[PDB]
Amino acid sequence: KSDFKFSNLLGTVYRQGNITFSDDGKQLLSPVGNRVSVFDLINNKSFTFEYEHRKNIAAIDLNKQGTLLISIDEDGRAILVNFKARNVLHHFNFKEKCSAVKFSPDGRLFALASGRFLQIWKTPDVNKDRQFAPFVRHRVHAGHFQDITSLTWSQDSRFILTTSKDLSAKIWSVDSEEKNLAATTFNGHRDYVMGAFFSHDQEKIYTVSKDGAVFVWEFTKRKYSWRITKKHFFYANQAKVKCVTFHPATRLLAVGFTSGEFRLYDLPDFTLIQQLSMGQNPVNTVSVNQTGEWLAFGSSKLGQLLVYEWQSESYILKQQGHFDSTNSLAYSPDGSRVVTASEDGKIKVWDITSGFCLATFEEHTSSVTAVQFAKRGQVMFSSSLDGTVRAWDLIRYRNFRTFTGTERIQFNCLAVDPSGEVVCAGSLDNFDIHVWSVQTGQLLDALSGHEGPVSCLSFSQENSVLASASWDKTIRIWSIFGRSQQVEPIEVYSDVLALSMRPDGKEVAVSTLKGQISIFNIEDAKQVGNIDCRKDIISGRFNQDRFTAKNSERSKFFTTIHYSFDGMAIVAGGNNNSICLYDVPNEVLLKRFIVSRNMALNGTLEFLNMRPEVRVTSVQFSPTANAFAAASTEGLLIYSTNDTILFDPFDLDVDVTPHSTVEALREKQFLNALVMAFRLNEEYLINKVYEAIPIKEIPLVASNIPAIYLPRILKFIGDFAIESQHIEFNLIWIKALLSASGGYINEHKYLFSTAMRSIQRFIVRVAKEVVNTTTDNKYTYRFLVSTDGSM
Amino acid sequence: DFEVVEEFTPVVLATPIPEEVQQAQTEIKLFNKWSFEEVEVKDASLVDYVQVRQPIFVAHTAGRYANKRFRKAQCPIIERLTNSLMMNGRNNGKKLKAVRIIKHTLDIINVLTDQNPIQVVVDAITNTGPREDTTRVGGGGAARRQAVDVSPLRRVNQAIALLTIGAREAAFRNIKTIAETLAEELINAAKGSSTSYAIKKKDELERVAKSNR
Amino acid sequence: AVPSVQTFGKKKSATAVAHVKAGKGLIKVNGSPITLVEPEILRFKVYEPLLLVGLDKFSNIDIRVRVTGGGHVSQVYAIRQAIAKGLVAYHQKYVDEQSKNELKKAFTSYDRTLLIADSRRPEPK
Amino acid sequence: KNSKIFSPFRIIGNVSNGVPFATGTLGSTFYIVTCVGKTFQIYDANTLHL
Amino acid sequence: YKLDVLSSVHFVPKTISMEDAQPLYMSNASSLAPQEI
Amino acid sequence: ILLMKRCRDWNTNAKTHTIAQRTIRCILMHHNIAKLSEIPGMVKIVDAIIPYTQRHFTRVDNLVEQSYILDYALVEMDKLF
Amino acid sequence: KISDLENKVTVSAICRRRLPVIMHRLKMAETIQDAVKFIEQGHVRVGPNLINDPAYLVTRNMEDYVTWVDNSKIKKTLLRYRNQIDDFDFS
Amino acid sequence: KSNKNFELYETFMSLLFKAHGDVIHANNKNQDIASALQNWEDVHKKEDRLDDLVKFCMGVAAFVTTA
Amino acid sequence: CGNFGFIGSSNGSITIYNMQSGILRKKYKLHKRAVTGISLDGMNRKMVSCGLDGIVGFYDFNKSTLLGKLKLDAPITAMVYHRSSDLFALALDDLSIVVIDAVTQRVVRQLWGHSNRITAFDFSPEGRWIVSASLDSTIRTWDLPTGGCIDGIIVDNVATNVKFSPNGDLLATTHVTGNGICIWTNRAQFKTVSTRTIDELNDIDFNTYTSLEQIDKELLTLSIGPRSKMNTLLHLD
Amino acid sequence: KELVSQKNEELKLQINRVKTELRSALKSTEDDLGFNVQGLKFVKQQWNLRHN
Repeated sequence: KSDFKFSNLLGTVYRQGNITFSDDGKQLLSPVGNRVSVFDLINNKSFTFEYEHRKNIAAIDLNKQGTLLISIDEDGRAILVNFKARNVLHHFNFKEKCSAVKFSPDGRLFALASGRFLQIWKTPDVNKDRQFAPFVRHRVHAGHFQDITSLTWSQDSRFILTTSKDLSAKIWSVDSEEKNLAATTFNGHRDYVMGAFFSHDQEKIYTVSKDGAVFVWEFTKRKYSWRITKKHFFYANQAKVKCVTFHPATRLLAVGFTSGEFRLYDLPDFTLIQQLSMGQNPVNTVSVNQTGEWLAFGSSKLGQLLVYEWQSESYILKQQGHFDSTNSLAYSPDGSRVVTASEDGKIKVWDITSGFCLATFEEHTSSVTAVQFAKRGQVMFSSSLDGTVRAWDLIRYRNFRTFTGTERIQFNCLAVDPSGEVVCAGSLDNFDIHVWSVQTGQLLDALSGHEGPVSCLSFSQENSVLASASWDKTIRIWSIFGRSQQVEPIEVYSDVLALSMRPDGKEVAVSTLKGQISIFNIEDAKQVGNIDCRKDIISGRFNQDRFTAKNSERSKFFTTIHYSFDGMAIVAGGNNNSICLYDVPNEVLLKRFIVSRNMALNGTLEFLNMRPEVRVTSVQFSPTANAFAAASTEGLLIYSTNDTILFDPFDLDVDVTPHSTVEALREKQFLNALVMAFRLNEEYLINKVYEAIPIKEIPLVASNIPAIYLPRILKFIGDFAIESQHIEFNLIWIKALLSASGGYINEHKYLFSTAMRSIQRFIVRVAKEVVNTTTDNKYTYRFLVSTDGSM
Repeated sequence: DFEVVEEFTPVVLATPIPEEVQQAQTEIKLFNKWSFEEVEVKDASLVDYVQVRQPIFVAHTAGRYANKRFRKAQCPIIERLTNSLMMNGRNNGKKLKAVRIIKHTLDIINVLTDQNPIQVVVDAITNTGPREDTTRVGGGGAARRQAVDVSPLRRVNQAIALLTIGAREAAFRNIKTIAETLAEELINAAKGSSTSYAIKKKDELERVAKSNR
Repeated sequence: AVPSVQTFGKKKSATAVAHVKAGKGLIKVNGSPITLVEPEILRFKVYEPLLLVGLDKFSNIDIRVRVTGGGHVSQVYAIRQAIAKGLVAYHQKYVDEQSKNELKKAFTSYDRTLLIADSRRPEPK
Repeated sequence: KNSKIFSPFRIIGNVSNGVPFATGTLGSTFYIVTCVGKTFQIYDANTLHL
Repeated sequence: YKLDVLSSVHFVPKTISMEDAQPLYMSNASSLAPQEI
Repeated sequence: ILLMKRCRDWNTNAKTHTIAQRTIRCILMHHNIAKLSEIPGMVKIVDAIIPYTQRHFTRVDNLVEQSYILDYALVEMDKLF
Repeated sequence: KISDLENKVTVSAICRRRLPVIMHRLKMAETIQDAVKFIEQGHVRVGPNLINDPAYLVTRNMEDYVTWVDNSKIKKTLLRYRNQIDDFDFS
Repeated sequence: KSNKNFELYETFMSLLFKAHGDVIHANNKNQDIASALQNWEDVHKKEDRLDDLVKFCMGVAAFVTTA
Repeated sequence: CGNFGFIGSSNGSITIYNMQSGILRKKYKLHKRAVTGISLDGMNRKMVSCGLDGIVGFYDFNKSTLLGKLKLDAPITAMVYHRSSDLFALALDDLSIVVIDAVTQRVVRQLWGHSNRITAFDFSPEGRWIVSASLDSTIRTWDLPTGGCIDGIIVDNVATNVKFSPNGDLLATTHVTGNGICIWTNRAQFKTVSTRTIDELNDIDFNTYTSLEQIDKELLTLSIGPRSKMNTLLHLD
Repeated sequence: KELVSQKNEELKLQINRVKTELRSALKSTEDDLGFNVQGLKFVKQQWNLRHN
């Protein structure tokens, strides 16, 4: 139930390193921060690998069979991963600095730029089992004078071109038996040579320099060896060559300069095919497809990534993260998209089924604080430190109100009632709670009441009470509607951060500064319980310390809380690198996740023998997806769950077996087979019996279903119907279900809430779109036949 | 069979605590005499407006029970009884006097008619509180009555006010005092005798409501 | 050198300082034992801090409580507050934290005015 | 006999059995090589990692 | 930048062209308010 | 084009709206399309016609979507007895 | 002040927002020579979070909440000398 | 006809119409394109059963959630 | 949660001590002979005692009552608990393995097969397999969903104890001889393996089910694949 | 919640009649609206195809 794996990573779409395509162009994998990510570019999706280096990552590749990746960090901690099942495989340590790695095209061997030398290793296998010492060093080469800046492989596995910062570009053979063929050293460029590539027919060797020279070495006469037959120049004014690649099978040379520009050429005649520019900050790495069509770029300063189809000059993805900022997030109450709000001062609207920033919102000057949706998730709000809060819609994607105080005061948090009328916000240095009407963008009232600065707000969802909470150790229940403005204070022991409210509107959870969580009833004012949470978070020993690693109350509190939509689990994170999640009725930790292991981040580990610092600033549960998002210093973190490999059944006994379910299905007792599979609660059995129930008895089974499996059935039908294909079968199942048992869920409204969100965002995301498309087709037919125009 | 042992030494503190107190530490009885267990409200529609689910030790739980609309329906019924009983011109803020006379009152309703005194006071409240009522409808100046109903909070409030002011009227200046006259009036209202001032006023109010309904 | 701990409690103007230390059971108010509290009808109001949890959590300690200021019933509320939060502080920092927040859950389940006081004054309507 | 789920990987916590371990030089790092029951291990002689 | 790095808790880092930051790919003035049109 | 100006005036309501939609229907199904395109200046008013009738289309679509609660009440009243 | 920011905002004012001299003007220490020792040992928070670098500029809206943490030796000995050590909330 | 990739065939047909359906409207009522898209709509007009289904289901879902 | 130690004696007295001071906290006394298996949920809400008179006690432990007392018909050597799926497995002395769940208290899986005393349990971390090593020198891997074996490794030495990794890739088995602890690597998380009973429908065999392309002809489908392809195709101008 | 629990064959026949005629009327006026908006968008798009 708390089997939260680390699935996706929205935000920071590329940080540092070299983007690489797969063996085909389907999977683009990128070196984000510590981990890596993989974007599936046809079945358009994304995931992020579960492993983690000990430092920042520096070079990635996967071999040409597509079945084995190796990533390698900034110092020599090689991670080797069996790619096709996402299991970490081997944990090697190369002894010194790595610059670039490259698999040979056959897959037997790989080559590594170890500073001034060059390493040549043969890979282990993936069909046989886990070895112990699987790396066999084939050969080292030590012919240079300075560090290697790149490698390229030949088409066959015979020759590599090592281009270095010393001005030689050297050709080196892979085996010593034919070493007398070509061990030569092409000099000649003015300053640093940053690339060297074979052609298709491997009789021509191009070498590209820093200043913008392209040299074409050829084996012609004046025994007779390796003259330079053609010289080309790029003629950028003060933009040196920053990255290069050369796909030989279509003769395409992509060169990105150090001023955000890239050009790309058909090389043997050297004609400029296409030239454009990305920004005012240098493109750091390039890559091509195996087949020349797709062509991806990664700029490292802002951290943005392009892909390019240059036959028809159009893109497929164009994303851009941030530079070390993610200050809040919010889901939509139909859980299909997620707003993040970034401390650089800009809003991004990702969608969780894709992994793409489908919208930026660049409006704010100063930093942003928090975001909050309202009214089923097509109106959102955003509060800044600039001095204003502002509305946005997610239909037109535009502002329509900019609420401000008349005083130029920043804000810290905000909230909005479900009946989308009033908007409250909470500041830092005027101690008040402002409310604006969202119908007419005016200040309704300066709703005062506290003695100090407020820190966290929430409106309810059933009575729409306000629950403010402030650093005078006080939370404050407000009722602002209907002639009253009723105030009721509740007084906690220590200082107070981080309020959240249960979605049934009956109680409110609040963190403290004395490492605790409390829950308060709000029609009463008594407590229910306090979860003590100051012994189970491990902050990191800073590199700027005299004290110890545990006793120092650095982040022994919880800066952000959220409830879950069933009402029991509470997820909580603070300025330390520990995400906890609890339940309320038993006051125990379900689980604790460390968020990261970057020793580049200062307070990360416990025993390290200014800086970027690990931090988690906003955590929320999904309204349907059974995932939770954290907003770390890295980016958005998505821990997802599943009905998969965990075998957590529901009152089975001796006779219910999957064999028994499938024989009851073939003996056609369909309701007994369905409850026999839902008692078992296993993924393939549920899916098999659900598909294999035919159509003429869906009323029978949906009427004689029990009254205790219904939220599980609704949740499964929704979370299978989103990414299913049988949309008329899903719609028949839902029609039968909430026609046969419609009143019962209406009298038991609350425990169906995390299912009825799902099958409603199943409808308004794919089914209504398909239905208005066939609506438009019917109307265009009816027009094109009913009218008559013969010019 | 089943057994759970938690304490092992005979716990006796260095100060001698009375045996009735360390007997009450097992289960909280009211005034260390009366269990809030086995008290049920024999009527419906006044549960969760009387409150006999919290065993207190003495009717002086001085929490804030009036700064909301309906949150004076959760402090317990005998604390509302002694607080409604405390008020007249001769006494305001004499709450320890009010507590000691409610102590004598429930003690002597035990010594007369032992059901248990909180059971007696709870079904006394249920039988006392009226069920239909009249209001002055406007009509421009005509003194026409009209029949309405009463919410359970109004029933409980008017029940404790009728019991208290009936004991006031029954020991204003005659032989007995407020303690034993609250005892006798409350056992009459608990039995349903129609001799107490409370059921006299309930029957009068329901009679005029029935008449000009 | 004994393990001592000191807590404060206050209703309207009365003040109660409580010294909980490892003893043998005795519980004192101005020297006089806890059986003799002055107003004689709120003696159970001062008992119920040491009656919600059982006397076996008081077998190992002894409590001396000085009380000045305030009226009668404000003094006895101050003593019950000092007794309760002194017991939970002694169990916070000298025996197990599970026993500490078990006591704290029991007190905040009875009523949280046994631990902290609503010490913020009125509403200007 | 032969398994189908679990392949045997490494006997750990065992450094010898009683067989005389041998030694040798891989250039710089002297390696000792020990016998444990059914398999053999190889240790370095500078750090005594394996 | 230099002011909030001095006065903040956490650190703060800072021809033919294109742009990676946009409101939407799909709508593109086919989503306008009818009152404004 | 005068009647089309009147239709564009009538279109931006919810009471005077179905009249405008059936007027533009009768014109559109009883005239020539190249005639309606090369009438001078008759795109500067149909570009104001189309978003209002799109908004009304989604509104009547949402209302006919909401009309299925009578179907739900019928299947529940059938399930009652 | 609008145009006379040319003359007053100098080193003696832009260093007056520093956490040692704000500490010394708040009389939380004897002098800067041990105020830097305290805030380098990591005893002093501002707002909710602890601050360790002794070059921090406490802003205008945070000067009110630059106070010692709970569970620290100096807070313990301050409350001991005042003899008000309410040991329920950790110190 | 076969009910497979229904959204893709609908968007192919709408792509056809808004790409160069102007010639279809122009020499409309020719026998060839008339009978061609006539049997196309004789197959297509069965495909409002899911229209009726979603207009049921979204309304009943909103009703049993809210009220 | 680490604040409670549980001790099961040779006279039925199970004592529950607090941990970080060592004082006794509570003492349950249900059995009349010795106690062999004690465990407790993650929620601190259901604890299980399992004594070799043959009886299993389900207690609440947040109150102090019991709320279940199942009897069985064999003595019990050992117990193990899978906390993530509220299940727990019992050795018996008619050589069966009985796994039962700590909510509904049924006898949910009865696993025969072994021929001598079993001496090692472990639940795999996903709760799909148990591994049992037994004094006929065998190691059998039971899949409790099908309630059947998968393989039996006949190891030459008798395997004393069998544990898993927290992330289910390693078996740590110690045998009766050999000083070291043998380590086994599974091929579990690399590929799905069959579910076929051994001695001496392929979808439910290999524990996966692909979705068929359509149910029948009159049931519509969508594009088998992505969903933004339709929007890109309708708006790509 | 009372309209379900009522027992009246006349009332449920009346509900069926009201339902089918109301949905016929609303689908008719939606037919008018959709046919108009698609014809008008064709008119505009072919004008722009002429001389955008």
